[PDB]
Amino acid sequence: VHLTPEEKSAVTALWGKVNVDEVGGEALGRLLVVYPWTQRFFESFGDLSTPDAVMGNPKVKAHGKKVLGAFSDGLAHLDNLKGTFATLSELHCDKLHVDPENFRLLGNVLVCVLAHHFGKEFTPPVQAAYQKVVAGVANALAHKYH
Amino acid sequence: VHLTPEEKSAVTALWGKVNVDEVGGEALGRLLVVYPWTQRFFESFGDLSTPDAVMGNPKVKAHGKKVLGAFSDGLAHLDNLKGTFATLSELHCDKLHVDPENFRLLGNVLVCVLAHHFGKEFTPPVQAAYQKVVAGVANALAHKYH
Amino acid sequence: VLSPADKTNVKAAWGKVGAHAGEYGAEALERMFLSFPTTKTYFPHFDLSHGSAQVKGHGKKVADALTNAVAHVDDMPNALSALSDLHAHKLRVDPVNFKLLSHCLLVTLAAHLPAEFTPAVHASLDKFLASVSTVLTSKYR
Amino acid sequence: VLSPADKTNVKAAWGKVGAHAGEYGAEALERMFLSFPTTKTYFPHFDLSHGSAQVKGHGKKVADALTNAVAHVDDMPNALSALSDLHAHKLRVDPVNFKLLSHCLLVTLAAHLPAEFTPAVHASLDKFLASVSTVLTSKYR
Ligand code: HEM
Ligand code: HEM
Repeated sequence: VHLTPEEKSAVTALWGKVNVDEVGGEALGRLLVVYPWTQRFFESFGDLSTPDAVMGNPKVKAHGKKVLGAFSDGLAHLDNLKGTFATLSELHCDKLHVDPENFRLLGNVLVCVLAHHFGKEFTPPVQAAYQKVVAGVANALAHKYH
Repeated sequence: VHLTPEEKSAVTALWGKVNVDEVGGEALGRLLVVYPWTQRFFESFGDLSTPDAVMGNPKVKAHGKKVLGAFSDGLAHLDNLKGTFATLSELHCDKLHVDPENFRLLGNVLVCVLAHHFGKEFTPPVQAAYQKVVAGVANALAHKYH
Repeated sequence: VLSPADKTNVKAAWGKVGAHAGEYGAEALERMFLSFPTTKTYFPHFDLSHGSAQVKGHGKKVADALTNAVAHVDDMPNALSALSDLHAHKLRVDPVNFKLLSHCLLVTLAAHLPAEFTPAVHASLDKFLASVSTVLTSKYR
Repeated sequence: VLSPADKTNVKAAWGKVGAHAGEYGAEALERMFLSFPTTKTYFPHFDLSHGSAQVKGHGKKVADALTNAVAHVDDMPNALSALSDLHAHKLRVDPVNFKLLSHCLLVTLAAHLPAEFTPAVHASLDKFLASVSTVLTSKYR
């Protein structure tokens, strides 16, 4: 994945500082608030009717963690994302029927959550690398759709 | 790009019946006609205000064929679109400053023109293959942007 | 922005589709599922095998809605308000999918109306399909 | 459609942006050029080096246009008229490019407004921006 080692290095160093528990929750959370058509996929999650119902929804908070776990596990394999995510793409396609276009929203929402937590430390170049990472994760999650 | 041999095959057969002079002009011309902003880059071509002017402009028809010739070259290196279009990419990016989003449009008008030419002979299945090529091409002309 | 000449072309083009609109909506549905398999995510409850009763039947509903649009082009947003509430609040389809359906429609039209599919017609239909799309994607948020 | 809460969310967010808006706009441009070089094609004349004064200044004009639109949230299409011709007629800027800049305004604002960048405001700011981009892209043909 066209990620210079310098890019690759920034990504990693930032990610070590990440509270995966919390970030996953926020990201999945904002995704459901900002692009509320993405709530249809999670009706088993209980109340989603207000910003707070969501951000605070435990099932949301739990699922967010699962998601970020899958994410970290891609940062440990930048060089074979398609494979790392092959089972997970397939699932989202065949069982969940999610439009791959939503993986990009999540990705950009992820990036805004990183920017929110880290501040000036989330510099344009670090963002830039992060955009390469989320796009690859996303491409890799759409890869097995058929 | 990952193209089934039946697809690699569906594509070529049809390609071989393509009238390069006729289809090159119609694509290039419909692009300018249907997505007018594109004209900006070709304004050294002459009169391009009205359809008839665009479709009858010999500088269009000629470039049209040049464009299709490069397409023809990619149909023969399908497994290596990047290396072929590497110089064409630099050019389009360093000299001409064309936003790669315009490549999709050309790719698609191109599919539109073929469908227009071959009629029923341009079946849904044939189309899917060309859709894949045309995308490969676009991605390939966009790879060396920086 | 549908210009009177667009309108004029959209009327002139469709009216040739005429009693084939239904057959053509289906082909376009077929082409889309085959070229852009991710649009299939919206039709899991359908059989999407080559020529299936659902696709055929759903093809007629799309084509028919388009006809409603041509006839009511001068006032599309009010004419579609229903459809629009269906594709945005309850179904909620990503705008991007419309671009793909519209493109395949043109391939279909392009493929069956050889004399009618001129550069200007091409052009107008594209602004037309784009306009329908926008109307259908307006009330999401 | 921007709503009252939206409207209010945006006035309070941009209000905090206050004087640092030109700065935030140039940071936005930097994030864009760096994270999405295709956009660079529209500025073959700028000097785009980190810290460039051609950027910093352009940055400000964007910020201002945004403040203006903020200030006419209820009549955005007519307030931004001038800029919609520019972008859609003299410049002709593909609309994806706006999604991209939009995204970088949010990241930029998120990085400078911890207390303010709540889920509901994030949703409001995104709507606003989609709104502006929609005006600025409205006259494309
Ligand atoms: C992927 C499809 C396209 C291909 C394969 C392609 C290929 C080419 C080729 C082969 C050349 C000529 C190189 C030479 O003469 O040595 C060229 C030149 C050029 N291309 Fe593209 N092109 C594509 C799409 C576009 C797009 C859509 C535009 C802008 C709308 C564009 C803008 C230009 C311009 C302005 C020139 C210079 C022509 C001249 O004035 O001499 N290309 N392109
Ligand atoms: C040209 C734009 C489109 C038009 C005019 C259109 C029209 C329609 C119509 C007339 C219906 C049937 C609703 C009724 O009972 O009246 C429908 C349903 C539906 N549309 Fe669209 N449609 C368009 C694009 C799309 C696209 C792009 C998608 C997603 C790729 C989509 C997905 C669906 C789905 C999943 C249904 C439900 C059908 C069923 O469950 O039986 N539509 N649309």
